[PDB]
Amino acid sequence: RFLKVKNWETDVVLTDTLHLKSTLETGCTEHICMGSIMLPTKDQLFPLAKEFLDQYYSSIKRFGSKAHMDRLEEVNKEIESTSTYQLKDTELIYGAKHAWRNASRCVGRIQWSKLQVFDARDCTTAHGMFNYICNHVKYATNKGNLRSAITIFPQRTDGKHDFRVWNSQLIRYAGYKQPDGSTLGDPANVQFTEICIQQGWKAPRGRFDVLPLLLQANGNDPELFQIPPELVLEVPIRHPKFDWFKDLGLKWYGLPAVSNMLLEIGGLEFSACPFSGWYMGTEIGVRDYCDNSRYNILEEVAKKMDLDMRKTSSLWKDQALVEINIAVLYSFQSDKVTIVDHHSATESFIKHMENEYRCRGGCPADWVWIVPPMSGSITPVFHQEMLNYRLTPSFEYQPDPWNTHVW
Amino acid sequence: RFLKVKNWETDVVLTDTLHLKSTLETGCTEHICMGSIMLPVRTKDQLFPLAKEFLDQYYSSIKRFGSKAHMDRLEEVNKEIESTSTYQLKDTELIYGAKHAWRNASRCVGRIQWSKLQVFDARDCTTAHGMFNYICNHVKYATNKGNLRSAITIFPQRTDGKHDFRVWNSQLIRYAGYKQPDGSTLGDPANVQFTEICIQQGWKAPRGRFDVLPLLLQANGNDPELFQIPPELVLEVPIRHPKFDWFKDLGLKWYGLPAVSNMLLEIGGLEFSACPFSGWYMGTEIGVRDYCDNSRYNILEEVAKKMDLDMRKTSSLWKDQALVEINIAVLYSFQSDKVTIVDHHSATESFIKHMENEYRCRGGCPADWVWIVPPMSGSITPVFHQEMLNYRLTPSFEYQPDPWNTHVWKG
Ligand code: HEM
Ligand code: HEM
Ligand SMILES: Cc1cc(N)nc(CCc2cc(F)cc(CCCN(C)C)c2F)c1
Ligand SMILES: Cc1cc(N)nc(CCc2cc(F)cc(CCCN(C)C)c2F)c1
Ligand SMILES: C[C@H](O)[C@H](O)[C@H]1CNc2nc(N)[nH]c(=O)c2N1
Ligand SMILES: C[C@H](O)[C@H](O)[C@H]1CNc2nc(N)[nH]c(=O)c2N1
Ligand SMILES: [Zn+2]
Repeated sequence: RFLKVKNWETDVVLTDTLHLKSTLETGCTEHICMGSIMLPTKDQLFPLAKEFLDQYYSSIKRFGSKAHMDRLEEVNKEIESTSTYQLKDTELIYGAKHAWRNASRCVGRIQWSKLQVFDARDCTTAHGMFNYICNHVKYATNKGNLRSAITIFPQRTDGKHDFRVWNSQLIRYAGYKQPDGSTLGDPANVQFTEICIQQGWKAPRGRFDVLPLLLQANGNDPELFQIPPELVLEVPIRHPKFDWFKDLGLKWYGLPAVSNMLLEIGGLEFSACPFSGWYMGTEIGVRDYCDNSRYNILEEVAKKMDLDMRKTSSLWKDQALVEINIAVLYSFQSDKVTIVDHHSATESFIKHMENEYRCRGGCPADWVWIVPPMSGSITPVFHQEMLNYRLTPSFEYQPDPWNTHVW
Repeated sequence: RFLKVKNWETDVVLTDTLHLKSTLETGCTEHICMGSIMLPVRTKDQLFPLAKEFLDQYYSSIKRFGSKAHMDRLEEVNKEIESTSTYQLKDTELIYGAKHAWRNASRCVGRIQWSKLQVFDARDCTTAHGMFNYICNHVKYATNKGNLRSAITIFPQRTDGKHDFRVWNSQLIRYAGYKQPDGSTLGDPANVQFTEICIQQGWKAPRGRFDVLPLLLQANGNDPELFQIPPELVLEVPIRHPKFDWFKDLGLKWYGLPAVSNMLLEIGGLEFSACPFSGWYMGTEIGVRDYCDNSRYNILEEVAKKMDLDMRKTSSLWKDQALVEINIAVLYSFQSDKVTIVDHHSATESFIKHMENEYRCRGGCPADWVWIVPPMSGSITPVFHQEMLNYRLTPSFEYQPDPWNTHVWKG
């Protein structure tokens, strides 16, 4: 019940007791582990508020204080009358930073306490939403010296008045299918690129066309807005050694900014809460460029390197994969845009685990997602046992709006 | 109840009913996932239900469920248990059991081969010397001059856990590891503890970097005894690189036959505590883990040096670069010497095909994603994108504690 996790590269053992404050469910049982499955009212709301407020006031060392019981009473009262309640700004910031702290799949959480929270709960319209998101983007980008941020739009009420950003990220390239066969641009975004045109977008039909924002306020029809190009920092991808690399015409955007998740604090649901930080190198080079259901450029890069592509045992895919990722990091670093390589980030996370066990009693972690998609075992997280459990406040997935909107 | 797994690269979706025939626990609960944790004397009482479950399965596979042969075998096993407190497996049942234990190994990516296992019944064995002979014939047969064949040799089952057969080596063939007084390690750092045991048991250690360890064999619960595998039976491959002539000068070699010998085979409630098994290598087992783990030979540095790489900042990905060439070299050497080996792209693709076939003909295929995904280039292999259900079927291979921690010494 006071569990241990071993690191097998160093024999360091940590005792996890934070897990006993777990709440939500894992999807697993004693008969079946689902650790690799991608996606498993007034009476319920007050215990949720209490749990949150109790830990908020513990963190500020006012557990069982006048201000504690008074806030408990105050929120209790507001729930009894309004059937919801509003977070004090301080609680909003704590709840947001801790939803990140608890993101068991995020390798970048050593930064968790430095999150910039932008309270957009006064927002009423998609134009307003657009204004906030432009401000988010410019602040986060910071001329390439990226800064973590989240912008929190009004909380759900009756599910009919939801605020949603329909894009999965604030900044993504469009996906166009071809009359002759495959796909131009980003295949992952092909359907969304439809719903943009199919909602009135005029596509440049290029390969790296920044998608427009599709913002939904108070449950209304969503609206298209183009992010000012001067706010969208991009890096052209070149190699420090192969001058033919530039001719592939590759570039990526500097700001990863997840916009389609749901943030839960003390029972309240924030359906629009775009958050952002900075890329780990492999997200772009391994996944964005080389996944088969993505830009899948491996075949062409290896040809340009004149590698024996006839048998898998030459490991030509592996060789190319390493070059592509050397180039991504090389390009971001050259243009002074923040980026972290997977060796540095996983090492940082080990340090961060150390600290969370030491000052919090544990750190929920999803090995299937922490371990980078290349060179796994030469990173320290590979040999690190992790315990996965759902703490709250949290980010959670939510249905794609086009399936849901009472249109 | 039915359960669905999806492949996020191809949208193929599969329906698992086989998890319904699941027994032993996972370690997980609805509130904790232990999916990445490495490690998650039996009476007449619980034994016959375990036997009956196994015999039921066995007779279903041969399409004789409820037959007179089936019913008489149950009755015979039942009476043998109450009479003798255990029972013996027929040859046919032992073969089925071992094949299905492999088939059920949810961490094994090589399971497409599961039905082709060569089973060696060593249940008539009684002494360590007899164990040595059986193991020598396993190594000769499985090796096959480089054209490797999968095999398992099954020694007598446990009785009161005071008379266990155990192979004390973790693998039949493994290199020695020596801790030096200066703190560095000569040879394989994984094998230092076992090497000391051998040295203390009387092994004359050549104290080289690639010394094949002696077999340390325990029969019927007696003290273990040392034996040297004849060197002409140990097939080895010198590691060279197809473009880098300096690679041969690193002096590296590896043995050809991976043969796991410290696990426990469970069949119908019987426990076979010595059951060495062997197949052939995936290239990354040697090139990524054996050479490049920090707690192993750790040749990344010296390969990086000789390649002349920017070793100053990790964001040059010099480690990744060196790792790929080392794995190119392992595959190249083994193919050049016509020793069976599989690269990780080939093996993951085969597993996916195996896995789908298992869903269609069996209703599922338990799989441990954490272990199935290769330790390099994970996402460019198809298992990365494969959702997988993990659960425990029997027959099974289980871990067991190292015998030197439990054995009671005679003298
Ligand atoms: C600052 C540097 C950051 C780095 C390097 C980083 C890195 C990563 C990586 C590699 C993943 C795996 C997802 C994938 O591969 O598609 C991930 C997931 C995630 N990140 Fe972080 N991230 C950072 C910042 C943030 C911030 C600021 C937040 C929120 C405040 C956040 C929340 C999450 C969540 C919730 C997930 C997992 C969502 C899920 O369950 O799918 N991250 N991150
Ligand atoms: C024939 C080709 C085979 C290949 C390519 C192969 C490959 C692998 C690999 C790469 C692992 C991961 C273990 C690690 O990386 O440390 C593994 C695990 C395993 N393999 Fe296979 N294997 C093969 C044959 C066999 C055979 C013949 C058996 C038994 C009859 C077997 C039983 C197992 C078991 C029980 C595990 C579980 C390991 C554990 O839980 O620690 N394998 N295999
Ligand atoms: C803030 C941030 C930092 C970073 N460095 N990187 C990312 C992108 C990784 C990511 C984070 C996340 F929270 C959700 C998704 C959606 C994918 C879910 N799966 C179904 C594919 C993501 F891609 C986000
Ligand atoms: C039959 C076989 C084929 C293959 N191609 N490769 C191997 C070696 C991989 C392996 C398989 C196994 F069943 C147990 C261990 C010991 C590791 C135990 N850990 C807990 C430290 C292994 F290394 C075995
Ligand atoms: C902590 C973690 O479970 C441990 O390092 C595991 C991870 N996955 C693995 N996968 C394989 N194939 N082999 C291993 O030794 C391991 N080790
Ligand atoms: C099937 C499996 O769950 C799926 O491929 C997961 C595996 N691990 C991952 N890890 C990261 N970081 N990102 C991902 O999208 C995934 N996908
Ligand atoms: Zn689990």
